[PDB]
Amino acid sequence: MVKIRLARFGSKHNPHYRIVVTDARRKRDGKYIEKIGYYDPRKTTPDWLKVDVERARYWLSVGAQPTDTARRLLRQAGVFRQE
Amino acid sequence: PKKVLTGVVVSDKMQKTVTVLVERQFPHPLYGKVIKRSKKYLAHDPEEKYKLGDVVEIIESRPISKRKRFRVLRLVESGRMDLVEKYLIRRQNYQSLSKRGGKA
Amino acid sequence: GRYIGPVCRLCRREGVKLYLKGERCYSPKCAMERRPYPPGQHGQKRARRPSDYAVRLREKQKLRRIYGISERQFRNLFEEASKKKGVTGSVFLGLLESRLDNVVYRLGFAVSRRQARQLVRHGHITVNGRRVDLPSYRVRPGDEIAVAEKSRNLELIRQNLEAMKGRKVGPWLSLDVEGMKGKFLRLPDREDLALPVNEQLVIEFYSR
Amino acid sequence: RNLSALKRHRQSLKRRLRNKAKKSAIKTLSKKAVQLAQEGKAEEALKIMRKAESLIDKAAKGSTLHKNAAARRKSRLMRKVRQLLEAAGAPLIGGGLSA
RNA sequence: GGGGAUUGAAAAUCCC
RNA sequence: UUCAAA
RNA sequence: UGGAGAGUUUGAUCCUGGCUCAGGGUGAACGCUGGCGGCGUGCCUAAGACAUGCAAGUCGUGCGGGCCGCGGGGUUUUACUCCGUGGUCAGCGGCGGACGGGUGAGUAACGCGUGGGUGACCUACCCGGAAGAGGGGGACAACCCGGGGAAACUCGGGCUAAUCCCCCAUGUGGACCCGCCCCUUGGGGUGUGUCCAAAGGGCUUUGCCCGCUUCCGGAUGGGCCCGCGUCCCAUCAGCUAGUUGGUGGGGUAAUGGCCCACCAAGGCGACGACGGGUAGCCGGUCUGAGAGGAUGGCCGGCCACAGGGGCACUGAGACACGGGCCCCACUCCUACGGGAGGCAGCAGUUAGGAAUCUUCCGCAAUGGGCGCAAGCCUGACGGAGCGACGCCGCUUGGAGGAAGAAGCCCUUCGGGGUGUAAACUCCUGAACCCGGGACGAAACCCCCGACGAGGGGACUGACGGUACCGGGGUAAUAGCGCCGGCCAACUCCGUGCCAGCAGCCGCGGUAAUACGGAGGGCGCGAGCGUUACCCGGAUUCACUGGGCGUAAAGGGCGUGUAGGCGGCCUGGGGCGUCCCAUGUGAAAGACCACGGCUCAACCGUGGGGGAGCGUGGGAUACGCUCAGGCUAGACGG
Ligand SMILES: [K+]
Ligand SMILES: [K+]
Ligand SMILES: [K+]
Ligand SMILES: [K+]
Ligand SMILES: [K+]
Ligand SMILES: [K+]
Ligand SMILES: [K+]
Ligand SMILES: [K+]
Ligand SMILES: [K+]
Ligand SMILES: [Mg+2]
Ligand SMILES: [Mg+2]
Ligand SMILES: [Mg+2]
Ligand SMILES: [Mg+2]
Ligand SMILES: [Mg+2]
Ligand SMILES: [Mg+2]
Ligand SMILES: [Mg+2]
Ligand SMILES: [Mg+2]
Ligand SMILES: [Mg+2]
Ligand SMILES: [Mg+2]
Ligand SMILES: [Mg+2]
Ligand SMILES: [Mg+2]
Ligand SMILES: [Mg+2]
Ligand SMILES: [Mg+2]
Ligand SMILES: [Mg+2]
Ligand SMILES: [Mg+2]
Ligand SMILES: [Mg+2]
Ligand SMILES: [Mg+2]
Ligand SMILES: [Mg+2]
Ligand SMILES: [Mg+2]
Ligand SMILES: [Mg+2]
Ligand SMILES: [Mg+2]
Ligand SMILES: [Mg+2]
Ligand SMILES: [Mg+2]
Ligand SMILES: [Mg+2]
Ligand SMILES: [Mg+2]
Ligand SMILES: [Mg+2]
Ligand SMILES: [Mg+2]
Ligand SMILES: [Mg+2]
Ligand SMILES: [Mg+2]
Ligand SMILES: [Mg+2]
Ligand SMILES: [Mg+2]
Ligand SMILES: [Mg+2]
Ligand SMILES: [Mg+2]
Ligand SMILES: [Mg+2]
Ligand SMILES: [Mg+2]
Ligand SMILES: [Mg+2]
Ligand SMILES: [Mg+2]
Ligand SMILES: [Mg+2]
Ligand SMILES: [Mg+2]
Ligand SMILES: [Mg+2]
Ligand SMILES: [Mg+2]
Ligand SMILES: [Mg+2]
Ligand SMILES: [Mg+2]
Ligand SMILES: [Mg+2]
Ligand SMILES: [Mg+2]
Ligand SMILES: [Mg+2]
Ligand SMILES: [Mg+2]
Ligand SMILES: [Mg+2]
Ligand SMILES: [Mg+2]
Ligand SMILES: [Mg+2]
Ligand SMILES: [Mg+2]
Ligand SMILES: [Mg+2]
Ligand SMILES: [Mg+2]
Ligand SMILES: [Mg+2]
Ligand SMILES: [Mg+2]
Ligand SMILES: [Mg+2]
Ligand SMILES: [Mg+2]
Ligand SMILES: [Mg+2]
Ligand SMILES: [Mg+2]
Ligand SMILES: [Mg+2]
Ligand SMILES: [Mg+2]
Ligand SMILES: [Mg+2]
Ligand SMILES: [Mg+2]
Ligand SMILES: [Mg+2]
Ligand SMILES: [Mg+2]
Ligand SMILES: [Mg+2]
Ligand SMILES: [Mg+2]
Ligand SMILES: [Mg+2]
Ligand SMILES: [Mg+2]
Ligand SMILES: [Mg+2]
Ligand SMILES: [Mg+2]
Ligand SMILES: [Mg+2]
Ligand SMILES: [Mg+2]
Ligand SMILES: [Mg+2]
Ligand SMILES: [Mg+2]
Ligand SMILES: [Mg+2]
Ligand SMILES: [Mg+2]
Ligand SMILES: [Mg+2]
Ligand SMILES: [Mg+2]
Ligand SMILES: [Mg+2]
Ligand SMILES: [Mg+2]
Ligand SMILES: [Mg+2]
Ligand SMILES: [Mg+2]
Ligand SMILES: [Mg+2]
Ligand SMILES: [Mg+2]
Ligand SMILES: [Mg+2]
Ligand SMILES: [Mg+2]
Ligand SMILES: [Mg+2]
Ligand SMILES: [Mg+2]
Ligand SMILES: [Mg+2]
Ligand SMILES: [Mg+2]
Ligand SMILES: [Mg+2]
Ligand SMILES: [Mg+2]
Ligand SMILES: [Mg+2]
Ligand SMILES: [Mg+2]
Ligand SMILES: [Mg+2]
Ligand SMILES: [Mg+2]
Ligand SMILES: [Mg+2]
Ligand SMILES: [Mg+2]
Ligand SMILES: [Mg+2]
Ligand SMILES: [Mg+2]
Ligand SMILES: [Zn+2]
Repeated sequence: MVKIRLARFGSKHNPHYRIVVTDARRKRDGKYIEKIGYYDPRKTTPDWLKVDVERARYWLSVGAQPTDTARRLLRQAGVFRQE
Repeated sequence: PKKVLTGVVVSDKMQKTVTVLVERQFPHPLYGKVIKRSKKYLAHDPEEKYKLGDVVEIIESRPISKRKRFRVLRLVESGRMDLVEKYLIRRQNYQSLSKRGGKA
Repeated sequence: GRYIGPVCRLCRREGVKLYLKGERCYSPKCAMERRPYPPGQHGQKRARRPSDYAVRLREKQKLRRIYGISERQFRNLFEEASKKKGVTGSVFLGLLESRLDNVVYRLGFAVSRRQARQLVRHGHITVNGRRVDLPSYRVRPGDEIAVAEKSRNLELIRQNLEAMKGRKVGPWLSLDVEGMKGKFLRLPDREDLALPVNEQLVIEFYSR
Repeated sequence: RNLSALKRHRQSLKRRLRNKAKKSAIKTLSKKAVQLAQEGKAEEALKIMRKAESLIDKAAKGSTLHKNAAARRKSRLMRKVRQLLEAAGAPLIGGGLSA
């Protein structure tokens, strides 16, 4: 099925992921369907996590199944926060 | 959209099928000059309606056979063998260039 | 490794006195002082009208040798200069003048550039507080270049920073001789500097 | 050596035989029905057609025929039988066809 | 095979 | 005869 | 922000013209040399052959059982036998082995690129919605008992469970045949008739979880078709019989000569068919002022292939690299009857070659398969290792220091060079030592809450004791190529048309700045040169941007086919052309701007940038086309 997971960008010892929508079967860093955010593990910048929540909510609405880590990051950006 | 082409019928020798010569025009990618270029499509005419010399429109269609992927949409201008003539002649010149030749 | 060898000889090959020693180059001894002819066994012989090329080569070799930078690095700066907006000539100079090692020297923390360089390699220098031992580090406008707290007591530091009292300094720079701080106010204008170099020929040398 | 995914092969063989057999039946009865109608025997011709219809659909329950393959067969069958019965037939059993 | 004569040096030519 | 000599 | 030219034909000149050099590039290789780090990158040849290990499995929350162990029962006791539980083994069943990883041999083609069509189609797992799951029956393997083989493995007999197979129901609903409205290629609705459903498991057991079935959608991934684009040779003209088309079938998810049976004679080609040669295509890369030219390694997309040929079966999906069958070649068993195998996966061997790395570490991260979960698998991948192969950063010292040691070189023998260079003085402190010591990792899970939102809690680091930080602290690698002109740099000696140099022009036959050495100098510097190859200079194939009287070049002349090109005025159309919107134009790259590693290389974020093509409007001067006129071209009298 289609997923929401991290694609690896950046460099050696300098990872920078991309929250992307893609077919489960595609190579990790292959062609994704849509970029819906980014994530910097080492938080070397105050802006190390961004997420187009409106868009994230969209793909979830249609089936996108998020990685456990992908889900973690989405939560931080209050994607499931239903307050 | 289903591509629509206009051309001339230069062959009515098949059952429910007509050959349609379609001219195209465009600037040469390097030399500019507008140049012509043609191609023949085998269009579907199930009612054996259109004849030699008609200017019909051709429309992109569900394959009818090998070669046939277009259906005759309608008649634009009936009769006019001048175009057909041109084609026939050009084809006859072929009878020339080879090991012998044909009269000019 | 940036050259490293007989230096008051380059002054002699460029027929112009370059300050690659600071003092000594002020006291009758930069060699240019009575012995201004090229180094070598033919130094005193009459020269021949140099080729438009020669002229352009020696000009670049002058400017380049002034900052003791490598051809590799010198070229990379010039290419960067070209690309950037505005007159390449000045812009180029602006960049050369932004090298931390050069700025250290400009602020007087060191007598020459080769010394200023070493002061950097050995952590005796600070940019906005953080240590920085990269002599090619590009100082931006607003940066504060000071001496490492732990180095402020060094013998050589006092001597140079002392001689800096009363001494004026670059209109694009500002020195607070007190805490041994300095501030890179802005990129120098071509008008600001006065190097014995016609940068115009340098551009031409690379245009070939 | 040894890759226990030989199991997939020994399983395919069973599935193969299972499919093969279901289809053989379908064909045999289809031909049977087309034949009976081709001879004008209306009542039993449908009676047989009706089984064939059923065998085809059930064949599609699983992964034997499946898809629109079933549709095609039922269609081409009800197609021939209704036509061949145009020899006076008159749908007696009126089973399959909805006259 | 030089070593001479000749040559600007050779090829050639004449010498040992 | 070869190469080179203003 | 975008354009440099030079040497060389002559005694000299101008021109024509070729050759050559200065500049960028590279998966490089070779020579001399070689200190540190980061990031990249590394079989370009035999798609030759491959030892060994690893590279796809998971599920006991689908089912039954074998073996080894322990415990508790039914008996007065034993035998026999019942239940529970641990380890393990493979079966049956399911999902995944069609992804991920490799390589291009093949392919000049709907293969790829770009834009479209499908009323001619499919899509497992995932998401939303509607409705369901009532009854019966059955088999095969495990296992047991025989038989055949050296082996690989096989044949027979008997027993048995399921989410295995089948029958009967219910039919939300769907499929098929006819009808009929509606719509328009096979789209949608409707009526009669016929046909078609299911699975059970878990439990913190009357309720929730994981599943099952039939439909309609979504989302994702696709198939097939079409327009245009895509190398060299015409010293390759003609090619074609399933060939081109038709009717009816077959076949497929689906169109189609895809295949078949009949019937027509047709299809293609100078706008290059057919044949031959070469080649995976693209985003992009290098070069260039641009237009172009060249290229397609790494990364991303598509395609093709899996020792060489064929084929299918299974399945949502394959005609399947680590699945199956047959033929061929090869290797290896072999009791010669018959078997086993396929690194273009990681690493490694061998061969070929000028040449290309470790049989490493880890699943900690990201991603993937199966599982409710715990978890298990993952040579994908994250890392480390080797190679100056490339880029970027660093160091081999800094300041003082003689009118200037020695030595070597030169000399007009007075002196001049190397040279502030050294020595020496004084500073700093790569290396190295000691201490501290990361980020990358917070989820899954557990508890509260309601397995939700939301809160709390806990376990995890290969890299690595590495980076970085703080102390202590030593003066501590320099080469390589040039110096006749182009082209920055000159003197002595030695050699003599020798020995040799040489990119081109040319040097050397006793005074050689050109050979070899030395002193000196120029250039660059952990690198410098050489070879090869691409673009440039080269307006040297000229679109931008060339020529043909004598330099290479007007066909020996005519007639004329195709084609190219076409006077003046008006009108219709609006194809070219032009304008406006709009869709498409993946990501990366490139460009600009900020950022993160102390800088940079490298990397992240954001921002324009349009050409091409589709759609929708609009314009009509020019070209085009259709109408009608005109005599100044042409033709006629
Ligand atoms: K669906
Ligand atoms: K047909
Ligand atoms: K290209
Ligand atoms: K929670
Ligand atoms: K001599
Ligand atoms: K010499
Ligand atoms: K060239
Ligand atoms: K001639
Ligand atoms: K008009
Ligand atoms: Mg006809
Ligand atoms: Mg047909
Ligand atoms: Mg500029
Ligand atoms: Mg298996
Ligand atoms: Mg299995
Ligand atoms: Mg039969
Ligand atoms: Mg003479
Ligand atoms: Mg003679
Ligand atoms: Mg000679
Ligand atoms: Mg010459
Ligand atoms: Mg020339
Ligand atoms: Mg001549
Ligand atoms: Mg001459
Ligand atoms: Mg003359
Ligand atoms: Mg070595
Ligand atoms: Mg490395
Ligand atoms: Mg290869
Ligand atoms: Mg493993
Ligand atoms: Mg016991
Ligand atoms: Mg057991
Ligand atoms: Mg098991
Ligand atoms: Mg793949
Ligand atoms: Mg490729
Ligand atoms: Mg070919
Ligand atoms: Mg295509
Ligand atoms: Mg295609
Ligand atoms: Mg094409
Ligand atoms: Mg296409
Ligand atoms: Mg396409
Ligand atoms: Mg397309
Ligand atoms: Mg049942
Ligand atoms: Mg049952
Ligand atoms: Mg049963
Ligand atoms: Mg049996
Ligand atoms: Mg039984
Ligand atoms: Mg079942
Ligand atoms: Mg109903
Ligand atoms: Mg209709
Ligand atoms: Mg039923
Ligand atoms: Mg043909
Ligand atoms: Mg058909
Ligand atoms: Mg069909
Ligand atoms: Mg065919
Ligand atoms: Mg053909
Ligand atoms: Mg054509
Ligand atoms: Mg042929
Ligand atoms: Mg061809
Ligand atoms: Mg090839
Ligand atoms: Mg290939
Ligand atoms: Mg050009
Ligand atoms: Mg190309
Ligand atoms: Mg690629
Ligand atoms: Mg093959
Ligand atoms: Mg294949
Ligand atoms: Mg094969
Ligand atoms: Mg092989
Ligand atoms: Mg094979
Ligand atoms: Mg499946
Ligand atoms: Mg199947
Ligand atoms: Mg395949
Ligand atoms: Mg296969
Ligand atoms: Mg395949
Ligand atoms: Mg595989
Ligand atoms: Mg393999
Ligand atoms: Mg070898
Ligand atoms: Mg490696
Ligand atoms: Mg892992
Ligand atoms: Mg994981
Ligand atoms: Mg549990
Ligand atoms: Mg394993
Ligand atoms: Mg890796
Ligand atoms: Mg190498
Ligand atoms: Mg010194
Ligand atoms: Mg000390
Ligand atoms: Mg951590
Ligand atoms: Mg875990
Ligand atoms: Mg609770
Ligand atoms: Mg320390
Ligand atoms: Mg320290
Ligand atoms: Mg000390
Ligand atoms: Mg010179
Ligand atoms: Mg001499
Ligand atoms: Mg020379
Ligand atoms: Mg370096
Ligand atoms: Mg140039
Ligand atoms: Mg050119
Ligand atoms: Mg040429
Ligand atoms: Mg031209
Ligand atoms: Mg010319
Ligand atoms: Mg002549
Ligand atoms: Mg001539
Ligand atoms: Mg003539
Ligand atoms: Mg005109
Ligand atoms: Mg015309
Ligand atoms: Mg008009
Ligand atoms: Mg138009
Ligand atoms: Mg556009
Ligand atoms: Mg893009
Ligand atoms: Mg920065
Ligand atoms: Mg960007
Ligand atoms: Mg108009
Ligand atoms: Mg025009
Ligand atoms: Zn000096």
